[PDB]
Amino acid sequence: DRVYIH
Amino acid sequence: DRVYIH
Amino acid sequence: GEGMWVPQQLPEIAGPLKKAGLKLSPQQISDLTGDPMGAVVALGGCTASFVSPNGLVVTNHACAYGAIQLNSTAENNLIKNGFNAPTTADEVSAGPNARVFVLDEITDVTKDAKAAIAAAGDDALARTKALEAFEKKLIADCEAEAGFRCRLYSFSGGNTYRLFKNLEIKDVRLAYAPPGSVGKFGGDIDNWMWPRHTGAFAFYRAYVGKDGKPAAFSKDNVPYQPKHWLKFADQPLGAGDFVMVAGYPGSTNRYALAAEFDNTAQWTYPTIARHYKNQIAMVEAAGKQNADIQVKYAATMAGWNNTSKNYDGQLEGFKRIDAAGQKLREEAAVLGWLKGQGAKGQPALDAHAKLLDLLEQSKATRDRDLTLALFNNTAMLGSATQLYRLSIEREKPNAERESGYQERDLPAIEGGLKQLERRYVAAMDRQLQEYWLNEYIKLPADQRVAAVDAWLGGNDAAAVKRALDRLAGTKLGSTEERLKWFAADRKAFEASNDPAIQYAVAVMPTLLKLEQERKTRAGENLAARPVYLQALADYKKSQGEFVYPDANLSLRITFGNVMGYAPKDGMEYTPFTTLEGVVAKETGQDPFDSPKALLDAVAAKRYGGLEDKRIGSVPVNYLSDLDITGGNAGSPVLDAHGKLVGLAFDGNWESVSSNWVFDPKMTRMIAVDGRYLRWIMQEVYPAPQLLKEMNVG
Amino acid sequence: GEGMWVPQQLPEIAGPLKKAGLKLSPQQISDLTGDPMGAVVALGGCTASFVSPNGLVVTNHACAYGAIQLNSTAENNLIKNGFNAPTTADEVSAGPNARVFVLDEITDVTKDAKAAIAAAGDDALARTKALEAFEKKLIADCEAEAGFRCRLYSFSGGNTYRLFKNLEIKDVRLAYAPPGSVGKFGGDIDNWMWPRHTGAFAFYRAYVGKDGKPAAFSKDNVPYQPKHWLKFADQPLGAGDFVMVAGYPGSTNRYALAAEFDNTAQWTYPTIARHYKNQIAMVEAAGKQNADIQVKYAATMAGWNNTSKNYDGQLEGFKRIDAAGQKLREEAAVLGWLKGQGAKGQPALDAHAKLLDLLEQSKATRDRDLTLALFNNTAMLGSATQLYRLSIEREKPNAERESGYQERDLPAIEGGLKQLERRYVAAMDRQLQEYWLNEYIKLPADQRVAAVDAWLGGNDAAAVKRALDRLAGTKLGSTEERLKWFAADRKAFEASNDPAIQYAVAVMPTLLKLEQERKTRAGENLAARPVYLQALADYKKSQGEFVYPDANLSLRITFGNVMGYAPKDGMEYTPFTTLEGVVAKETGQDPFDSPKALLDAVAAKRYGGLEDKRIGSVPVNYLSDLDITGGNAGSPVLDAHGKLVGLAFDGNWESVSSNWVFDPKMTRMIAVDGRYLRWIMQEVYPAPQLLKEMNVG
Ligand SMILES: [Zn+2]
Ligand SMILES: [Zn+2]
Ligand SMILES: [Zn+2]
Ligand SMILES: [Zn+2]
Repeated sequence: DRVYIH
Repeated sequence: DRVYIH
Repeated sequence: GEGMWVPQQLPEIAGPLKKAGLKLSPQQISDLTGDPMGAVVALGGCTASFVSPNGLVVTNHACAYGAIQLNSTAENNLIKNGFNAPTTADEVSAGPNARVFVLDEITDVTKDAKAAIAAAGDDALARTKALEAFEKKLIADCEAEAGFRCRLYSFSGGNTYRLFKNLEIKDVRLAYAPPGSVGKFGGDIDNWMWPRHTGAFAFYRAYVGKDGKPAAFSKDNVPYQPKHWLKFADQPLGAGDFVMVAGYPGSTNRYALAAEFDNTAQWTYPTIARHYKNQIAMVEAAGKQNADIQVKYAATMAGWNNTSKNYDGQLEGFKRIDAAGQKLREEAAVLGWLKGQGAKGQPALDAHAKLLDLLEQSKATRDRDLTLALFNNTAMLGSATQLYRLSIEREKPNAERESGYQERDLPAIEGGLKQLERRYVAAMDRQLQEYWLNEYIKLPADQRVAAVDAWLGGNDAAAVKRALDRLAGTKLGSTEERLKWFAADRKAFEASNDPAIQYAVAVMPTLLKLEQERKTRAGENLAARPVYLQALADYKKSQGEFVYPDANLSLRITFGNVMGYAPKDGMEYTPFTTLEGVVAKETGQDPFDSPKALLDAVAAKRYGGLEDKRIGSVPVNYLSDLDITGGNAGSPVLDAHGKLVGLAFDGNWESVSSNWVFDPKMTRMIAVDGRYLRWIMQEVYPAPQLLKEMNVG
Repeated sequence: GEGMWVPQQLPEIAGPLKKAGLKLSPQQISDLTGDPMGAVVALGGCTASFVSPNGLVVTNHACAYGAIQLNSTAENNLIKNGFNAPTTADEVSAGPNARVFVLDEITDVTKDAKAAIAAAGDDALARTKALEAFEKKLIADCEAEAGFRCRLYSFSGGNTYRLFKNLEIKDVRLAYAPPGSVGKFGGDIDNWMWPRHTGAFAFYRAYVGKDGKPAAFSKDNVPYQPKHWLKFADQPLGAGDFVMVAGYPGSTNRYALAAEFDNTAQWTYPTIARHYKNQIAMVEAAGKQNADIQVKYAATMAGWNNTSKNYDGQLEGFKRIDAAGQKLREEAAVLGWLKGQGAKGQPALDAHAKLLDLLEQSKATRDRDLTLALFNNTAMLGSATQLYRLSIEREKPNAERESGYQERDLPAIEGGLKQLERRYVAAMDRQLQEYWLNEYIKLPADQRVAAVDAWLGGNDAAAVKRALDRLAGTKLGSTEERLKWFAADRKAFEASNDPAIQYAVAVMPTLLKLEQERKTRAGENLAARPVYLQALADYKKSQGEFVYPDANLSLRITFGNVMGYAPKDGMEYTPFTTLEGVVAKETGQDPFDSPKALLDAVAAKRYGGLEDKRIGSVPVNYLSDLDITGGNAGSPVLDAHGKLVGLAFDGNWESVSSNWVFDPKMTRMIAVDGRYLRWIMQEVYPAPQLLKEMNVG
């Protein structure tokens, strides 16, 4: 899922 | 492989 | 699309053929000894075709595997290395039992066969005997011209009978096989699967005597000069293009009672697959320590693997489409329909009830029958039972001898005893006897055979060990002992101290009784099957469905177009594979270990003038919606002008269950493109002499 | 195709946009506060968009997951059941830290940023502090207008700086979430994969005060009235059709040293993936026995899962395209080109060497730095350390307080402490502390930290247990105690007997020194990074490649067309999935357990006026060649006329490695079709009131 990682 | 069985 | 059409059905499929793209006239295709249909030959279990005026014949690698294996040893393994005869005098014998059957004539004899059946009255055994006598007599008349073998075929449950007459070529020689890493690329992992990247081809040459007549092998024999042979396509085959196949599909079960389906799905397929897997595992372990066992057992192992995987595929396919549910539901619908015609639908309901009772009778002894059959199929027991039975039959006049034991059968029996040399190792066979005895003693009391219980003297590991030790004494392990007994008489068998032979004499009466039981049961089927199957066909027609008979090893035509299939939402399989796909699967380990010349040719894009522009490479295998089954391996795929575009060799995973319930969306043939044959024979394992001979060098 | 183009690059892409099929003018798109671009909002880490004049905002389910989880309990589990507010007054708060940022203005500040940096002189630490001081003053000036938040972005290694100003909406409420079995159909099994069948959407509503100015949650707030909102397409999206996305991609590293890539591939990704999987397994096991742990840790588990699968995907992709090899060869080519410009190339060569030495410096302590940071990020230690740091920072004048700890950050800090209430169970957090202590003890001597060694007082399981037992006496487990500490002064921290606080006080001087070291390295980076990166861009340009900055959380545009991809020879993925594909994956068990209304509607072919005749069904997800990354989840997908046809939500497996090396052939966006949103909200989890408000009911 293309949510922001950190 | 479409050889005859038996 | 659907259908394994007999050639007498060409008027019905003439419109559909033209619509699909055929550009030849149907009259041209109707000429079964003409161009190109006359180029198509039967191998007995596979199909092939002539591709030169000097008797060159192309088929699949898996169809020639047996011949290749016979000519292989651990130190010179043609399976692994390939084979190439620079000249015809370099060609090696494919084995004494290898054949090429060239169609000569077909005849309807339906009316005569049903009379002869009717004349035996309300006696089931007597009915089988009468059909047998009629067949033997008919074949004897037809085979009076020397060089021909005839066969009687029953279509649609006995509604039609036809006699085929074939020129029987009996000196077949291997001319070319590609290395096994090409001919069987992907091995058992890719078998029954797409995407496929397999060079599934090989060539034989047919020979006759100097006088033109067939003859067994002889350096005096010359190449046969077929009247017709195929030509390779000059137009490139693409997605959507018309293709057709003519060949010898063996068996389908699309007309079948639901209970016949259920027995096959819940018992036959899983039981056989299990047993084949156990034997594979044994022979696999032994062959890892013993190259002689590995090469000698290779063809047997290819069969076990192919059949077991096919069966796993059929079972998974049944779950996927709810086959049990479909068979149940269409049975209700047919029986509903028959009752709804009251008076006129009563014969079929009676038949259905009879056929159903016959099934249950087979079912009672299924375990006994299969276990005994496969036990007696191990090499020394098979030989001894076969040879003893022959001595028994030779005492009778030839017309009364059981089929398979008549004079016309002697060449094949003798040939098999010689071929067994290249396929038998005592230490391996002992393990197979062990396996089967262990399975026999697992059987319950009611599934036992008295004669075998006695010969064995107990039901424990000690009796088995003793049985094996006794059988190890046989001298049938050499080709010369086997051929000695091929000639001997019954009395000599009855006097013998060879323990394989003593086994056979001990059990033979039981086997003869089982055989009568089976012929009696078949005589009853013969009353009832034709009636009910005629009704399934009437029902099908009334529902506007395609009507053609189940496969029975006779010549059929199937047709359609090059196309992929969608196994899952969100994806599609494309119609072609390409060279680059072969190399992407490379691991350097069997079965994904292509020859270096292949890996190099692909890297350097050496496409040899065979590239198809629309896919940007040389195509390897392709999919189409033709309807083939076991026996069609090796059939030529022809384009709209009758030119060779490939060889049929497999089915995709989801297709195999169509043997029982045809699924159009997931039923495809896998063929090897004629351009990949050519490409291999230019750039990988060269055979410029064969290319020249086929006008493509 | 490739590129995360900044808005100022519109003239350069106007031609390409028109060619790919855009029918609006490029001027219409270049108005970032007009129609339709002014409808697109940032959520912090995701994108979203207004879709009604009454403040309705659509984004992905995974973007709203935190909000849904904050409103769920073991007994009333909205993640499982969905949420639907029949009227705007039934909407629940998304939590105090939820935000909608509405773009107001962008200003280039490159020249001033760079002047401030140069005025610092030769000292690296002072250089970082100059930039921080510059940013803080710029932001304070910008945020003087109440209701706005501003952000300074650095592009292309520090070659350009832009200031964004956004209206900051602070009262965000959950309006609709479909059930989890739709919103996250396929869970972690389908995550990062195609074929995909996921209804990845949810709705918020933005609220402001009665004066129209942003305010925190309050029952007197009313819906925001956006200047622009999107409309649903009235034309069916099909294969080949033009699409574009606007959103806020967070991070890419396509401009990177080979050695940076190497460290990430060989250490950073595998290390983090391993730690995340270890923690997933503990929490999974604990949640199977305790439904409160299960719901309270669901959002945390969702990120650990997503991130660790993404990292696995990258490592596999690197191996697929030989990324190490590409990075090495490219770098050698750039260093070659620089050497060949003599004098003129020297400064980029020197900068390269300085960047490489800085990477080695950070490498020397990586195990320590990571382990300490993740240890300190468990709930009670993270709270203690954050709050104790805030107490230190509050003794300074605001303009000198560390960013994250100024007055403008207080709302977020406070909110975080309240949200934690719904994300913390002591018995679970204790297992997480234990995991991190165990990892800490495996560090070698030279990567240990005196203060933690001392506090631990031992190096074995018994010491670990005694620290855990000590920490368990903390009172930070309640929201009221955390808020008490939020307001308290430094001396009160330093006096406490709360053992979590005591840990924070003991380790704080060490965290502050590690921080100074990081700011120092960062100041040397400020000097070297712009010079090398400008050289990489100049070289890319001379090779004719696309030049655009790596992602950095600011607004970008990407555009292309609906298309599938080919993952291997013999197969293709099609551009769409369908309703029937959703049902085909049903198992009745999580994550493949669709609502029974979905299964019923599909079986009954209730398509709701939304079928695309060309695929025979209602489309579910689709593939396209747009260039997106983390942060773009939730972004609206627009057609040729600027109408909504979907939301961006994922990438296919092979795409994730494009974060480092772009591969055009297998980089695709996965989006959820606008028609599937509408379908679910008609036939499965109805929200007629929302469909009406968006003029599609
Ligand atoms: Zn033509
Ligand atoms: Zn002898
Ligand atoms: Zn207190
Ligand atoms: Zn238009």
